[PDB]
Amino acid sequence: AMGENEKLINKIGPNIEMFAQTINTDIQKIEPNDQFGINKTLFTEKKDNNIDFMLKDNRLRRLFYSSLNYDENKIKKLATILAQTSSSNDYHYTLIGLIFWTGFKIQEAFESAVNILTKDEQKRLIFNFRTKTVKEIQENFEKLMQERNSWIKIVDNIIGEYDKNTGGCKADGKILGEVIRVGYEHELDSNKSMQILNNIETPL
Repeated sequence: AMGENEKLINKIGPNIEMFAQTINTDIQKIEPNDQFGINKTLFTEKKDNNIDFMLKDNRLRRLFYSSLNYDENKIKKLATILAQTSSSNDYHYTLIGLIFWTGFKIQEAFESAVNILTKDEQKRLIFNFRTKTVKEIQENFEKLMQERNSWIKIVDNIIGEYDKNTGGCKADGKILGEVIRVGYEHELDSNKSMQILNNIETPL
């Protein structure tokens, strides 16, 4: 029981320590005055609740940045792409909001798992839990990591469509909104990360 539990925890222990260090670093970073383009001069206030949350809350912005490994070039590029979108019915504002929400909620759920799985809690799992339960928690943490990386890949791919001028989207923000919607809206779903986190939290 104890021997098997230790092996499972060792699959994720080193990674959790590294993530905890990198999350701390990110929290300490000073945000540029222009917020990487995520500001009210490029995104109209009072159009979408999630856009508004991003405009109002530096903590949510920091979560969003960390969801993309604080890759400043990638963040800026996505922000400038999203700022070009348009639509006849303001649907694009909902989609922009969905993108922001998806990033900060996945990162938030991920950070909650890292924060819960302290070295003390890892020790508690090895000593006190059935191996079936430890394996489930360990595999769930890895699933949460994958959700995070699939999100990063969605963003890479959206940027990819813009770079490729898919459907002529470089020259037309309405087409851009539709390309992003058709290509990626179905894939944007932070609820899965929330479910995985719940499955980690419950046994604990």
